[PDB]
Parts: sequence; structure tokens; C-alpha cells
Amino acid sequence: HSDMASKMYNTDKKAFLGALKYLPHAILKLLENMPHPWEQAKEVKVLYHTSGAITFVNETPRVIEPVYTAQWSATWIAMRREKRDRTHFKRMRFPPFDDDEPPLSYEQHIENIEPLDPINLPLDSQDDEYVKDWLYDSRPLEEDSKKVNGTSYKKWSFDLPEMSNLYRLSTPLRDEVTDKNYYYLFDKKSFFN
Amino acid sequence: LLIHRKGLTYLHLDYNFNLKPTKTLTTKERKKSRLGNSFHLMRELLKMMKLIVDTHVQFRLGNVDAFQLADGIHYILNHIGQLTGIYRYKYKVMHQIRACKDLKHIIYYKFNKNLGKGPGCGFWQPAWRVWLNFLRGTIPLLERYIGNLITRQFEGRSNEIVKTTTKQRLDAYYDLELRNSVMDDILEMMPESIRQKKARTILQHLSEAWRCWKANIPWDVPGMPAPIKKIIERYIKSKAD
Amino acid sequence: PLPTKAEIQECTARTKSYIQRLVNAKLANSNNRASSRYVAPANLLLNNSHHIEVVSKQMDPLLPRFVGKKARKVVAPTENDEVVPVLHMGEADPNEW
Amino acid sequence: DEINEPPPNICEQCLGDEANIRMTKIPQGSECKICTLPFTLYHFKTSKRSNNIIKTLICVRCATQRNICQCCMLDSRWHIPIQLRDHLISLVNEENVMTEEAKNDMMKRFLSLKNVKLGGAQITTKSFFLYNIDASIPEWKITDTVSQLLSLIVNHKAKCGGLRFQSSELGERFVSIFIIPWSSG
Amino acid sequence: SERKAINKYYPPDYNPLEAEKLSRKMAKKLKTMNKSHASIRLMTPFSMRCLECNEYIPKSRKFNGKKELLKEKYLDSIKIYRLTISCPRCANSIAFRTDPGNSDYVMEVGGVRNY
Amino acid sequence: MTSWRDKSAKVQVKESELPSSIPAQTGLTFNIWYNKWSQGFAGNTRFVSPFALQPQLHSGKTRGDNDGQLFFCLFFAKGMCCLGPKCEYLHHIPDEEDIGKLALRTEVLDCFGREKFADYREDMGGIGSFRKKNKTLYVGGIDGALNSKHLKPAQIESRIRFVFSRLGDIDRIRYVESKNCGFVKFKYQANAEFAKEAMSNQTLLLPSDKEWDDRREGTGLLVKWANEDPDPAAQKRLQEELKLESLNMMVHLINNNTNSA
RNA sequence: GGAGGUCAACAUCAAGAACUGUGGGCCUUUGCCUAUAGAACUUAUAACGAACAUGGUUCUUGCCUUUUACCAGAAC
RNA sequence: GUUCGCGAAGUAACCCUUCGUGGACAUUUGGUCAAUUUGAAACAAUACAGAGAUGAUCAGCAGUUCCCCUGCAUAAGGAUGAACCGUUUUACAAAGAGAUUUA
RNA sequence: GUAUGUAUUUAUUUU
Ligand SMILES: [Mg+2]
Ligand SMILES: [Mg+2]
Ligand SMILES: [Mg+2]
Ligand SMILES: [Mg+2]
Ligand SMILES: [Zn+2]
Ligand SMILES: [Zn+2]
Ligand SMILES: [Zn+2]
Ligand SMILES: [Zn+2]
Repeated sequence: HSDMASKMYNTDKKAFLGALKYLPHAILKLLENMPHPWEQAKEVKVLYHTSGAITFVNETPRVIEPVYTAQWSATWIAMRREKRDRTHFKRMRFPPFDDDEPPLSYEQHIENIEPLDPINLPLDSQDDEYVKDWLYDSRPLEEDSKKVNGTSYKKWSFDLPEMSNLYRLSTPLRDEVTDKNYYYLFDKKSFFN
Repeated sequence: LLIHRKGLTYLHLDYNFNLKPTKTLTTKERKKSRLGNSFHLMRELLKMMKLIVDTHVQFRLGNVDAFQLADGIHYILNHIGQLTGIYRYKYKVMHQIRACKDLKHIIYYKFNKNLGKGPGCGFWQPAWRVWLNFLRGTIPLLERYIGNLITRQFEGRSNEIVKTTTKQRLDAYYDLELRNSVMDDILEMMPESIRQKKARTILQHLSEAWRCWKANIPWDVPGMPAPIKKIIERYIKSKAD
Repeated sequence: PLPTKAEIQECTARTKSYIQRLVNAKLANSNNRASSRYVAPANLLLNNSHHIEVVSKQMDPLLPRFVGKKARKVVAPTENDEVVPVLHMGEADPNEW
Repeated sequence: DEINEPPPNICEQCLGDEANIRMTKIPQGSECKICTLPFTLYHFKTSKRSNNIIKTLICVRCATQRNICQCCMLDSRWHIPIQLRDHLISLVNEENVMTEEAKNDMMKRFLSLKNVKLGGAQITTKSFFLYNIDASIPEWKITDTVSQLLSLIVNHKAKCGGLRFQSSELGERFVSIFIIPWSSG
Repeated sequence: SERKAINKYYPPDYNPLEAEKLSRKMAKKLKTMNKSHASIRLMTPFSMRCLECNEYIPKSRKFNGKKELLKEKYLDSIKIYRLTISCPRCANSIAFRTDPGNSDYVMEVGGVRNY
Repeated sequence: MTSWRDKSAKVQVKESELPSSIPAQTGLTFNIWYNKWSQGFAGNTRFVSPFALQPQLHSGKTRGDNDGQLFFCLFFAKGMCCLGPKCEYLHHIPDEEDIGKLALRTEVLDCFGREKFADYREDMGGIGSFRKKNKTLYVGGIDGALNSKHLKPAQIESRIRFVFSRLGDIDRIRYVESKNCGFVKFKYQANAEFAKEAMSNQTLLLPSDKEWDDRREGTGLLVKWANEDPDPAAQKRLQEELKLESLNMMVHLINNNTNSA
């Protein structure tokens, strides 16, 4: 459908304008699925119109809340370490492409070129020994009988040592305040009042 | 397809979704070619999407880096104010930008602490959450607009188009109801025959009696059946009050 | 005579059902997947020899539903079957009026 | 409501010999080829496997007024083209019953809405050189006749027809209202 | 397509000075650009009297009218223009002159001034 | 039979050979939704067809035959069809049998399976009416021959006769010398439609004569629907034909009406 | 027969601190009183979502030539 | 093509292979639509014209219409959106005076 | 807030 001049497209053209109504939905579903730094390439289930009218990203991202905090905070530390480290940090220019360059076809340029390894972190071998293995997987635990429901991936369940390590790694993002009484005039009802 | 279908071939879209005229436009062009907030809003929105998807592309090409990426989409999500222009077609989005800048400040001073003023950054969770929810907002809103734009584009605009009273056309309507209300009475007092000539005439006498009431002039007509004068005095007293 | 009681419980019934048919007929028309939440062979043709079965076709959601609905204006005729007799029960007056 | 409730009008002829038939019903189809207003559309297929698809063209009203078939557009009873049945009828009586129809647009778009009906509806190189030719007969008749007995030009202002066979030998064969004679150089 | 428009999409190559040259060649062949004439909407300062239908252009009236650069040049160098106006009642063209030395207009061919 | 029936239809044009879409520079810039050009109007766009058919050479059996389909390939009528024996529609000149099959559905729609419209068209355009059976094609723009002047009208008359003569059984032909038009009349509505779509935008004379190899620069001849015949003669002739045929179908009316009782 | 599924359909999810069925008595089915069985999910710093957007009407403002687009509070 | 089985043949000792046959499993897609001139986009260019109430130059709101356009719009613009600005004769009589014809 | 309007027929419809 890239090039269509033909009369045979008289419906498909009508088909395009129709889908114009449902696009911003597709923008949402696309944009909430962003791959995140530690992952290389996410793989999604798209639902497309048979005439190529539009392509939905059909899923919703689910992340274990303690695990997700652990992942993201690990990346946090790596960020800081890397901002301190190298002398010239170079912020890429915007917009990436010039207006006259058509968007390069994924089936040619990109698919061959290998991912160019992501953030992750050095972690630790000894301390994190429980959580070092699956921490950065796209979906952290897919095949486990005990540790998770299954591939539908809801209702996570863990053990104590893991939660010890996750609790360790997430310190920079942790709430850190251990008592209710710290909030005195800052709770909601003091704001309403 | 929506641009050409409308018949405008001299507005070019580039591949960054900037819409530019390819020519200087005669006036009737500028009239035909005014595109509303449906189109333009959606244009800006895609421009954002294309922008991000591009950053990830250049990551995939190897052209950039690991960390420079995260800093990149952070820079986007904060600077959408500068890089897009969505803020033109719905000014409400100015809330998010304020939000998306505030998080920025927060994130920095819990991040740059002890190290650096430089660009190094790339914790993009919160901004991402904000723009995402804003996008939750306008799904039904754009469905409504673009719904009308397209159904109107195939099926033509509604032929009825009744138009309500508002601040500008009020006085006109008030006049209209009045002159009608006097038509009824002064048609029902008269014994039988005459209409249109005496219609126009009697309503003229109305207008004249009003003008003469503004001017404080008493408006005696050298002759005229008294009951009519009762009526016109009544209505012009009303309008006066 | 005033119209009893069990007479009005009829007109109210049939009228109520009819209006519901119009409303529900409309709410499924317009453009909203939202508005639809507030909502038979039947053909003996000619001598019924060949019967019939009527079955709806699901439209491609993107393509326009009601491919033929297009706003256009029409002048209607007035078909006058019968005449309604209009049956009612000056000289110096103009000098007054 | 108003558009659905009148049932379709279809001939028994074009509707096929099938016992039970499945047809599609679209609540808004194309406009009539006549009135130019929307209506409800019906697919079907005569055969279960028949390649061809039947699509009712005109309205129910624009049909009923003319009393014809929506798939065929032939008269509902006699299976006759409309421009004919009113000619037969017009042969009885003397001069009448021609259906005067609706030029422009809202002329017709108007007209279809009245319940009046329409008049027909209301009741229900070897050159032989040819001469002596009636102006009326078509060339198609002649050659067909020759073929039946056993390539051609005619001039109808002239009433003269020339004929070249593919061989004089045919000439002898056929030589086994007309002026024939055989000559060419 | 905004009335105040900052950018105009250009073809991806478009050597601008080259387009100035080729367009400079193009400027001779066109009918409109070379008309030697001009059209301007204007007023009549001194009023008028028509010399055909004796119609009066009363004081100052809008007109769609025609400006022409005059071959004269006031003094050594000053521009001087000649304007034409059609009469409403009759088809007649009346002309002006603009005297830079004497601020007021002086007119000719088809009209006279009221005193 | 020996010609068409046995020998299967052969590909007219290789698929890569088919002309491009996007007609050339009728305007300033190309337009995506409508396929047209944008601003301004170039000199009116018309050109002779690079293609033509060869009735005995190309036409042959196809898949519609075994599938028993009614309707004819128009890209065959244009000789442009690239699907060859794989084509879904019949390749051959309409005969009396096949019109025998179509006879029920020929009323609403043409032989190519397209609904007829009511009013003809302002200029008597592409498809005719379902009100009036019109068997008479107007041939015009005889300058499709380009500028060659001919020894007599028997050149035009003869050539046209040999052109349309292939396409079906011709009832009559009259070329007019004064105003350049042929009027061609067929037995059957079907052959008239098929010939119309077949010979529109075509050239003339011999596979090679004179300027033949420049033929593609020509305009091509209009084949449009023809009005009635104003002269009294053929008007008598029509009135009579209508009379006798009405009489003929009254036989059916009284046979099935007699069966009605 | 067990485990599952980024599968579907149909129910139900804001209230007398609140659900349903059943036994018995009175009025004359409803309703009241009495007896008994079972109550998944959501609720007390109150709620299905440990999260967080937009729109309509009506008022109050704020910008201030006018309308969209808006400024920040309330009710529905 | 799988599986259950029967029969024949062969290897075999009821098993392995071939052949023949019975039965089960599996059961009617798609089209309102055919691929450039001849079943219908719209601007632009050229020529002519040249602006609402007025003596004149402007703000504007409406109202009617089988005109609509831009607009998500029931907001507001499109010259106050455009068209309007013209053609115009019979419910018809009563009274009086003069000329012509007639029982 | 850069009007607006009219016209732009080339391919020849039977006497
Ligand atoms: Mg205003
Ligand atoms: Mg307005
Ligand atoms: Mg003005
Ligand atoms: Mg107006
Ligand atoms: Zn109709
Ligand atoms: Zn039929
Ligand atoms: Zn004058
Ligand atoms: Zn073919």
C-alpha cells in the first residue's frame, strides 16, 4: 500500500480515512509499551487491518511492582555512575532525521544490524546471587510453577531471600520513611482542611 | 489522503509532519484551506510519536549509544513544549508541560546530587506517565472530533443547522418576537378584510412610535383608530421597560 | 364519558412500546460505540414458493457504515385526498378602522 | 422504520429455482438508479455456488409506483420492459398511459414520494450487385439467409448491395426479389 | 495554511539563485507581468463632473481604477503617475496627473472639476 | 467452433507491459486520492490506445467457460487483458447463444456486468440507458485516421465495415460524407456495448500504410451512443418494428394468459 | 482427568453497614414478625485502579475588543 | 492421511510387510467492488466586470431560499457569506349626462 | 484582515 495509485484501492482509501478515527488509540497502545532501557527489543502482538489500514499494539504491560522498582533503580545507579564517568557526554540532536529522508524500511536496514548491548548493570556476583539471573529479562519470570502464575503473568508470589535482595537494590527509589507519625500536617486530610 | 481528498494538493506534509504551503496562496485558497484543531492536533500528536520512535530507531542502527538514548527520550518528553507545538491547538496541555517540567526539577536534584551540571540524565518514568495519561484523556475527544470531520467529509454537512440565541444576535430576536406579537393583535382587532398593505403600514407605525419614544416626542398620529393606539402604546411600554 | 381506566393502560402500553422502538432505532445509528449501551426469515415472497432467509452482514468497522447515507435536501409533495370544509357561522367600520 | 417495513418486490423468475435462499440485508444501500434516494439493499445468489450476485437496484416505492421487479425491472406480472407494456396498453384505448418521468434531480427526488402511481402501473473479389431490396431488411437477415441456403456491403440510400464471396467457386454453389449479376475484374 | 505563515515548503533541491535566473528569463514571456499597466483601488479627492452623462462623483468615492507610470519624470528625478477611473453611469475613462511641485492633482480626458 | 471453441485463449499483453497508471501531466502536481492532476488545466487529455484486439487470433476458451459465467472481459474487448486463459471472464465475440443466456439480465445492465444508468449522459458517454434499448453507435472523430485524405468515402465506409464487421452481426451502416460520422446498427444490444468498449480510441488503415508507424500520435475516434434518426423514413421503420414486435409478444401474453384462465 | 491461555461469552461490583434462599405466624401477593442454611470480589485515614485524564451545563472569578482556545473553585 | 478392523498373500508362528476392502475422523471461502480515455473532485490561469444600507466611507446583527463553504461544533467566520434590489390591473359596483338600435 | 462575480467547446448526431 505504500505506492497506491490504482483504482483497485478505491475502498482501501475509504478504509484509511475511517481508521483515522482510531489512530490516537493506537498511539496510546504503542507508546505505553516502550521497551525501557535495560531491555533491548520488546516483541509485541499487533492487530492489523487486513488491508493494512492501521496496526495496533495489543497488550498491556505488566510488571511486578517490587521487581519493577528494583529494575528501574538499578538503571538509576548505572545512570549516575555513567554521568560521573565519561568526560564528553553527547546529547543526540533533534529531530533525528531530516524532513526529506523517508522513514527507512525496517525489513532492510534495521533487522540485520544487531542490538548494540543495553544498560543493565555490573550487578554483583556474591550479594545478588539470587536475583542476578532473571532481573533484566523482558518479562522477569515467565516459566515458573511457584514464582508466578504462568504466561498470562498475573499474581506474582515470591520468597523471603529474593525480597531481601530486591529490597536491597531499590534503596535509591525506596520511600525510606518508616513511621506514620512522620506525616503530621502532610496527610491528605490536612491538605483538604 | 485526507488532505488531497479535500482537494488541497498545495499543502505538503514533510516526513516530520510539518504542514507547509508549497505556494503563496490566493485568498479563496486560505479560506478553503483552513484546517481545524482535529487535523492539526492529530498532526502534532503523531509528530511526537514519530519523534520518539525515531530516537529508538537511531539506537537500533547503532548510531547513538545506550545511555544517550535514555537521555534522549527524557529530553523529548520534557521539551515537547519546544519540539512539537501541540500546545497551540489545545492550550489545556499546558498543565502537563508544567507537570512535566516540575518532575524534571525534582528528578535532577535527587540525581545530580554530588556530581555534575552536565546533560547526563535519563530517568524518564514520571514524564512518560504524565504524557501517557494526558493521552488517555483525548482518546474520546479526538474520536468525537475526527468522527465529525470524516462523516462530514463523506456525507456533507447537516442541512438543517438551526442556530441558538447568544449574546450577539439577541436584540435581533427580541425585535422579531415583538413585531410578530403586534402583528397578531392588530390583525385580530380589525373586523375582516385587509392584510398585507395594512400589515406593513401598521408595523411602520410601530417603529415610528418607538423612535418617537426615544426622542421623548409624544407621537400623536393625526388620526388612527384608538384601540390600535392602545395596543402599540402597550407593547412599546413593554419594550421600554 | 371520561375514558375509563383499563382503556388508558392500553394506549399507554402500545404507545410506550412504539416510542421505545424509535429511540432504540436511533441510538444504534450514530457514530458512538458508547451510545449503544443505553439501548427471522419473515419473508414469504409472492406465493412463498421460494421462501427466503434474511441475514445481516457485519460491516468492516473502518469503512463507512450506511454507505448510502448522504445529507441531501428534498421537497415533499402534499398528497391531498379529501377537502376539509372550512365552515364559519366593513361598511361604515372602515371609517373607524 | 419507514424504509424497512415494506418488503422487497422480486420476480419469481430471476430469483431462481432454489428452495430456500439466503440473502443479505443492508439497512442503507446505494440510492436508486431512479429516485436517487437511499434505501435498504439485498444481495443474493440464485444458485448456492453461482458466481453471479444479484443486487436490487431501485426502491420499494420507486418500484411499487411502476409495479415492476427490483432485480429484473420487468413488469411484475407479464415480465415485460416498462417502455413496452405501456405501449401495448396504449394500443388499447388510443393515446395515453405513457410514463412521463422526472428530468433534473429534485424533480425526480420529489416525484418518487407521491403515492399516485404511474399510468402503465395503474391498470395493474467477386462482386454481385444487389437491387430490388426493401430498405427495411437488415444485412444481418440477408447473409443469414444465404448461409441457411448453403463478405458483404450494402448501401441503404441506394438500395444496392454488393457481395464478394471468398471464391467464385462459391459463386457456382449459390448459383445452385433479387438482381444478382456476376461481375468483377 | 495560516494567513501569517513563517515557512513555505520548498523542493528538496531548489538552488534559489538558479531559480532567480530561470525565473528572470521566465518573466519576459508572461502576459500579466509585462502589462506596463496597473490596477489600484482608490478615491477621488477633488470630486468630479462627467463630460459624457454629466454625472457627478460627489466628493470622495471608492473606485477600482488603473495606475500607470508616466514617461515624464518630475524635475530631474521625481515619479509622476497617471490614474484612470471609469464612470458609473456610462463607460468612460477619466485620467489624473499628480504634480509633485503643486501638491494638488490636475486632470484631463473626460472630466471637469467643480468650484 | 474449429476456430474459437477448441483453441484456448492466449495472453494479449504481458503483465509488466501494461501501461502505467497516473496519466501524464494534465496539471501541475499529482494527486493521491483522486488520480488526476492538481492545479491548472493542460490541453485536454486524450490519446489513441496502444492496444487493439484480433478476434480470431486472440479469442479462445477461458475459465469462465468451464465456470459458466455470463459476462465478458472488457480488457479483452480492449485486447489489454493480461490474465490470459487464467482470466475470470469470457474471451470471444458475443454470439446469439450467449446473449440467449444473458437475455434475462440484459435489461438492467450491459454485457460486461455493469449497471446501466437512467439518463444516458450529457455528451452520450460511456454506458447507455436501461430505459431505451439503443442499438446504434455514433462513430465520430474520424480523424482517428489522422490527416490522410482518401480517394472517396468508400475508403471510410469500406474500412469501418471491415472494422466493426468482425465484432458482431451488423444490421446496417451509414457513413455520412458531409458531417463526419458513421452510424452503425447491430442485431443485439450486447454486440453494441461490446463494440463500443472495443473500438473507442482506435486508429485506421492497414497494419502498414504510409504514416502507420506514427499512428500513436493520433487522437482516436469517439464511439458514443447515438440519438434517434430524424428523417421520416427510418422513423416509419422504427414505428413499424415496434408495432410488429409488440404484436409478437402479445402471443406470449395470450398463451400464458390463456394458461391463466 | 490435571496444568495452564496477554482466549471469548454471560452474570455481578457503592449499600438501612447494606446479600440471597428457605421454614412458620398475621394482614390480604406485597408487607410485618419469627425460625434456619449459605455468603465469592470490593470497602474505615472508607473502596473495584495502593493509580489518574478529558468533556457537557450551571454559577463565581481570572486574562480582557469579540468567538474558539483559555485562567481556578464549586454543584450536578 | 491417521486410526479401528476384516480378508488374501509373503516374512513369519499370531508377531513384521504388501495388497484389497468395510468403518470413523475431516465437510461448501469471496464479491455492493474487474486493471488509465467514455458515469462525472476542486482550484489556478486568461479576458471582462468592480463593493449593503448614503451625498460619501465604514461597524455590524438578523430575517426568507429547492445555494451553500471552512469549522469537532448548538461557537464563529466566509463582502453584514451569497441570492433579495426587479416585473406589477378583474371578489368590482353605485348614480348621473350625451350618442346609436329595438317590442 | 488582502473580496467577489461572469465566460472560457477541442473532437462537426442521419432530413
Ligand atoms: Mg462579529
Ligand atoms: Mg455570519
Ligand atoms: Mg463591509
Ligand atoms: Mg447574512
Ligand atoms: Zn427510489
Ligand atoms: Zn426479477
Ligand atoms: Zn459618465
Ligand atoms: Zn480477460
